[PDB]
Amino acid sequence: DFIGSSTNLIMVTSTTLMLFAGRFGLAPSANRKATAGLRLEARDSGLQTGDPAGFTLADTLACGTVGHIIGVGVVLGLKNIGAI
Amino acid sequence: TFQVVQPINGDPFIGSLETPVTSSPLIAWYLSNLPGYRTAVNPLLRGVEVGLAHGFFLVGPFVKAGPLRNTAYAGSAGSLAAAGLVVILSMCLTIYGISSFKEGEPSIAPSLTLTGRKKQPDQLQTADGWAKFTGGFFFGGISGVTWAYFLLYVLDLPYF
Amino acid sequence: LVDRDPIKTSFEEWAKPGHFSRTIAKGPDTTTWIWNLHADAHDFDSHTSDLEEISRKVFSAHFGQLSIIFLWLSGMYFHGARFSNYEAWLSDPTHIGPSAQVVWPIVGQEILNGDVGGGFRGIQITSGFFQIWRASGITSELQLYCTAIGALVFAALMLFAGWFHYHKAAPKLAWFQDVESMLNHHLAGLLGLGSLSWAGHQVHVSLPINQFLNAGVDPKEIPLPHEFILNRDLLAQLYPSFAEGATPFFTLNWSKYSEFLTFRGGLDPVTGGLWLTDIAHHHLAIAILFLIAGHMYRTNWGIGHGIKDILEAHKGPFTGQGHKGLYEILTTSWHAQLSLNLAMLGSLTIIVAHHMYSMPPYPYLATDYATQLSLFTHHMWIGGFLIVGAAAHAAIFMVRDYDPTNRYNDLLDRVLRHRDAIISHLNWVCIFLGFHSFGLYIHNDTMSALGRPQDMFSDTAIQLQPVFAQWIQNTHALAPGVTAPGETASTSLTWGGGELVAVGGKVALLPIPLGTADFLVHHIHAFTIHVTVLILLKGVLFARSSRLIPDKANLGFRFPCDGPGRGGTCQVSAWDHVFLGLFWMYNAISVVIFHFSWKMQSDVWGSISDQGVVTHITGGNFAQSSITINGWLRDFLWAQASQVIQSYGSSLSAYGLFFLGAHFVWAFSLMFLFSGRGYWQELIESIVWAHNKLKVAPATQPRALSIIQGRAVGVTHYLLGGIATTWAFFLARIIAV
Amino acid sequence: MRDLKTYLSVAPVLSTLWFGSLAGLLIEINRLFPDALTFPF
Amino acid sequence: RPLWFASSQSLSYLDGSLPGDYGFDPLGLSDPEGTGGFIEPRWLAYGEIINGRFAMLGAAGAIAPEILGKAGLIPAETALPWFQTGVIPPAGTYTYWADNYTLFVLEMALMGFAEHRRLQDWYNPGSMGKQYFLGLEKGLAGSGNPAYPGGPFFNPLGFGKDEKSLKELKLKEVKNGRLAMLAILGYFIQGLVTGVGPYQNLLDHLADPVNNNVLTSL
Amino acid sequence: ERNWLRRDLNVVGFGLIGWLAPSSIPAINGKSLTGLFFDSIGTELAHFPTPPALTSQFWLWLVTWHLGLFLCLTFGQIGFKGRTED
Ligand code: CLA
Ligand code: CLA
Ligand code: CLA
Ligand SMILES: CC1=C(/C=C/C(C)=C/C=C\C(C)=C\C=C\C=C(C)\C=C\C=C(C)\C=C\C2=C(C)CCCC2(C)C)C(C)(C)CCC1
Ligand code: SF4
Repeated sequence: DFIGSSTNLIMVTSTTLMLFAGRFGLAPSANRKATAGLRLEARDSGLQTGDPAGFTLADTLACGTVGHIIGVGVVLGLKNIGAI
Repeated sequence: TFQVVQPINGDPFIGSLETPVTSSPLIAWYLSNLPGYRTAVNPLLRGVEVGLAHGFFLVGPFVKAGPLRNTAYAGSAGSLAAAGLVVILSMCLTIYGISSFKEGEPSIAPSLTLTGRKKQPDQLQTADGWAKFTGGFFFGGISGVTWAYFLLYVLDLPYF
Repeated sequence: LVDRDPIKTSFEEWAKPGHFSRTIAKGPDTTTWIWNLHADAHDFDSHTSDLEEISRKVFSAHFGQLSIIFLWLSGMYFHGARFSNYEAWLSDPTHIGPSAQVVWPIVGQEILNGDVGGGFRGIQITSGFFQIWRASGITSELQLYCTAIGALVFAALMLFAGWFHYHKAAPKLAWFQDVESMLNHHLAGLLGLGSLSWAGHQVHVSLPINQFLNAGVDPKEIPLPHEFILNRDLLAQLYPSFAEGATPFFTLNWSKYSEFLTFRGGLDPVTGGLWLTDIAHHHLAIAILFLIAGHMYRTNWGIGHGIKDILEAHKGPFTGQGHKGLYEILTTSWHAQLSLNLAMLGSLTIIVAHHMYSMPPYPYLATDYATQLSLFTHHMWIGGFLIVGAAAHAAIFMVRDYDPTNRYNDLLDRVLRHRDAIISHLNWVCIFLGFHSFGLYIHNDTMSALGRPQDMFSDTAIQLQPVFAQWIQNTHALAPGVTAPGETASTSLTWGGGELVAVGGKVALLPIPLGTADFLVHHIHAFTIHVTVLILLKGVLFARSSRLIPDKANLGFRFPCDGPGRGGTCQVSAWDHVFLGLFWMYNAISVVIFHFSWKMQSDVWGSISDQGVVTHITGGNFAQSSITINGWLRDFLWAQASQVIQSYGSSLSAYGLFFLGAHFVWAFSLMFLFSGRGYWQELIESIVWAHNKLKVAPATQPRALSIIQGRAVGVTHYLLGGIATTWAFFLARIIAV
Repeated sequence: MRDLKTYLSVAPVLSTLWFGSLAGLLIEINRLFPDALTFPF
Repeated sequence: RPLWFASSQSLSYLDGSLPGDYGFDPLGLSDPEGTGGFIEPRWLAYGEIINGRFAMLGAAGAIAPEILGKAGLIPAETALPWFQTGVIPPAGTYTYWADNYTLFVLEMALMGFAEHRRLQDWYNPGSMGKQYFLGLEKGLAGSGNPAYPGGPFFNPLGFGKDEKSLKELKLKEVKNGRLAMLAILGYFIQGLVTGVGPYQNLLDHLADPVNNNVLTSL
Repeated sequence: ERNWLRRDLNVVGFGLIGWLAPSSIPAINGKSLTGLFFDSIGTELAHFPTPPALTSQFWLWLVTWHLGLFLCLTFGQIGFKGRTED
């Protein structure tokens, strides 16, 4: 089945991992800017979000896109060499 | 913040700059030990070294690219052409020395080091010094051409 | 942010010429006023010092440019529908010469309507529009008529937009200085979406129609493009993977689309061009890449980059403060942006010209020699002109907009403090290249004249092999299977694989060998380019001051001299350095196009027989004859000019007439270049005397042309004559053979 | 419009109109009577 | 007041004066900075109101004939879906008392009269009640608010006598208009991908929600 | 003007090790870039002093290896020295 297939698992894992990293301060965000030394500096975006940590709709879209890109790359790379 | 390029000797109003190409310790050491920059030595001896080095080199191109390169007379013709070029260069040096310097005048070389110490000006910038330099250069150039020809065509050394 | 109705629409300013300038609006005391009117027409900076007004003026003129381009495209499409033999050519591309222009019989000029095949009489065109339309799936003239109508409508829309955004709603200065948003939109939307849309068109229209055409089907029996969309069964018959729909795309089962998305490489044997499936895959990948790249710069949502922040962080122990301050210069000066964009566009045009000949992207383009030659030469000339304009506007920026008190930048300051070393090193490099490139040709000429062929630099006596380029050719020829396992054939046939593609008895492409002559000609190219770069960079770097004239910035950007003092100061302005670099650009491009023409006619182009033996046009004489100047004079200029000088009485007589006309125009320019103003002003005084005698002296006093105007007229006529002569020679030579 | 009439009397527009009419007249004259080498009347 | 996807920029100019205002403007299209052209707060509100009214007229119209055909009240030759009633002749055509291109001209002329008068009142308030127009200019004077003209013609029943009731009714109008625009977009894209009328789509979904669904339709 | 490089020779070892460690992974059909370069070096020493031919694979491996090595050395110098100036 597609639902239990490896592609489903890999893509869901990548998307959830990127969304987790964005929300819990392990990646850049509308409220967290990387400096030259790869250190996150606090920022105010002016966007009401209704979330305790400040996580915006724009953060969510960006983190989902990054997760999907990584998942697609991994899935195709594994499919090429016959691993999946 | 650290900066590499600096004005020449710290004076920003003289038309030059100090770069790694000009003021590196290795480069500074290498240039100071060439015969043309030994201001405290007899000009004859520096001229002999310069002539030896320059005459030794000239043999190769004339020998290898000359009109008689593919014949049994390659080496002799090349060496003779190199000797002729050395003679022409000696004539040029003599003419320049006659034109530029006047007998009895003091030297026009600078007498200040980069650190401000006073030094004796170079004697190469006088008529007598340039004449000695030219006579050393001619004798050195002829000797170098002869040595190169001897090594290449009297001893069957495994060259190339 | 816009302004409502800033400038009234009226005809009042039309009746007062020179209204844009205070000096010009006074009136024509002399004839210099008329010339001053046209030279300063588009210099918006001199008109007003307000940046917002200049930006508003600049924005509207681009709409007029787009309208003119759309009108030109509409005309090109209409002439193919009404005055062409496209439908006859579509049934036999190899035996019919394309034609889209016809002439009225008036003074005997109907002789220009020579035969071209397909029962048509007209002028043969070399723009390559037929191949473009064929690759798009266009079959009938109705589609071309519709395209022309649409282009006319778009031209009208562009004109209306140009009027509107200047007279009804003009954007504010803050709108123009939003570079992050402009970059994001131009990357993601203008380029990425355009590439995606073209990929979709190629997938749904070009592939099936071109497959039907390549199969040999009559163009009138091919189904219409919309039938492939409404009837998925037809596409499934052509491509079985279309039966699964878009399900493989969303399940990451992309391998199912391998039928129409390939990575083959090489050329299509039937048509002699690139595979269209490769082009569709290329456009899809490029669209994805540009769509991703358009999300880099920061906007209202906080995520992204700040260009100023990126610039400020790049500094080193050799450069001091680095790129800090470059953001303010490039957001307040129109000239610097224009110079940068002109340089990049010219380089891109030259790259495009080089790339289109070795990887022919259109069907039946490689075997149409005239189209290939024309496209190469056209794009080379365009690139050269744009590159020269880049330096011109860089000098203009240096003269006008440079202000260290408010716009300091460390990188620009450091360049200006050691310009003598740069110029001296470039001078030495130019002298060395000139001695060691052109001198080898003179040595060859002397040795050949003296009767000593064994002392020449040639493939038989003294070889100068370009071993670096041969290594690159070998590396690219063996790439498939080693460093590019996914490729089937090499990127181009010129790398030296050993295969030959022949279409209709002619040679399309084959490996191109390199030898002693290529070494010499490449170093000639390097020498000419280096000299041109010397003249332009000297002109830019010494625009403000020098040891000769310390106050040069006060005299302006375009002034003739500073008098006969200091031994003489003719041609010290930055304008004169562009005037002198135009001549060297012309020289370099002429040499490049001559090299291309001779090499193609000698080693590539030709006819193929049944047994497989190739007979090139000139018989492979480039290797042994091009190593001397006498060879270029005899076997290239003397031999290949017989077509243009014997064209009288045939359909090619227009080229013969243009040959002599361009000769006359070129020679006519030397009067303005070798003479000076004072003679002509003194001569006019005597002519005015006799007009006063007969009461016919004009109230607008005649004046001789200025020093700058004379220089400009001379260079313009010189370039026009030379380029037109070469154009006529090339076309007359290549259409006949 | 007075200003529109003024713009039609400027030198380039007037010269263009005059030369266009002149060229048309000459073209029609050479179309009606082609290949004139002598004045036969 | 309740808020819906509000931001610091959007709340600086959406202070609650307009009816049905929740501070929703992520793109900042109604920012009063440098208003010009058609991007202007007043024009945007007027356009929203007019589009809502027209969509509300259209949303019920595109489905009223279809449901009565399946209810057996109107003849089956008139119970056509909205895309086979003459709007798109390639999809289907119905023969009326005049050819379609002839009806278009009459519709164009009448709508031109009405819309030109509306626009000229927008430009110059109270201008339409001045020049003689068959004696109908007495009631077409407007009220100074372009979106709510009132009067004996546009407010016959005299509803909204009280200002609080008028505000509540304006809010209800805005909500219903937005819902109707959403329904019209649903009409279009449902017709695109299913190829059959929206009422039949609803009946299909009601018959079996799992086999007749987006997962099975796309 | 003296000691312009701010000499720190630890960079040479760190850069060399940080290039030799990842480049030794045999991801190229069971072979590594360093391994391929070393085998090419061994093959071309069998006909000393005759130089490698134009069609030999030695030049490609040489250039590709030294590109990465020089990148590692340059970035190591920049990183070591830049820690104290920023
Ligand atoms: C996108 C390209 C672009 C743009 C927007 C500009 C814009 C500008 N340039 Mg420019 N330039 C460009 C490319 C460009 N350039 C290139 C590529 C070059 C190198 C050749 C130059 C070289 C250049 C110089 C040397 C100068 C400018 C100047 C200027 C400014 C004033 C221009 C003016 O008044 O024109 C006036 C336009 C004309 C006089 C028309 C010229 C007509 C040409 C030369 C002949 C055409 C022959 C024609 C076919 C015959 C038919 C004639 C007909 C009557 C029958 C303006 C800001 C000037 C400036 O800034 O001064 C401070 C200036 O001096 N430019
Ligand atoms: C065909 C005529 C001609 C020739 C030969 C040259 C040659 C040259 N131009 Mg030039 N130029 C010309 C026309 C010509 N130009 C025209 C029409 C213009 C437009 C006004 C210009 C504009 C122009 C500019 C703007 C510049 C030059 C520069 C240069 C020099 C480039 C540097 C160099 O060493 O080149 C190589 C030199 C040669 C090829 C000449 C040597 C010829 C061979 C090798 C014979 C050698 C004989 C040998 C020495 C023995 C002779 C001894 C004797 C007893 C017989 C070069 C000397 C540039 C310059 O000053 O130097 C950087 C420069 O900036 N030119
Ligand atoms: C009505 C205008 C007019 C008249 C009556 C003359 C008359 C004369 N010109 Mg002359 N000229 C004119 C305009 C005119 N010119 C213009 C505009 C120019 C600039 C191109 C010249 C340039 C010129 C030169 C360089 C010379 C003369 C010379 C002469 C004398 C010798 C006869 C002759 O035909 O020379 C030949 C004259 C020409 C070839 C001029 C070209 C004819 C132009 C195109 C006619 C323009 C007419 C004008 C547009 C009127 C508009 C009328 C309208 C407003 C109603 C003669 C007195 C010669 C002389 O004796 O030296 C003093 C001489 O060497 N002219
Ligand atoms: C817990 C919680 C939650 C959660 C949720 C979630 C977690 C969700 C998510 C989800 C999501 C939010 C997702 C997203 C996504 C996104 C995206 C995905 C975008 C985009 C992308 C793209 C556009 C791409 C494309 C492409 C193509 C087409 C081709 C090539 C490849 C690529 C991939 C690049 C909530 C809130 C409810 C509530 C609170 C709590
Ligand atoms: S007038 Fe002419 S010759 Fe005299 S200085 Fe000026 S440019 Fe030179």
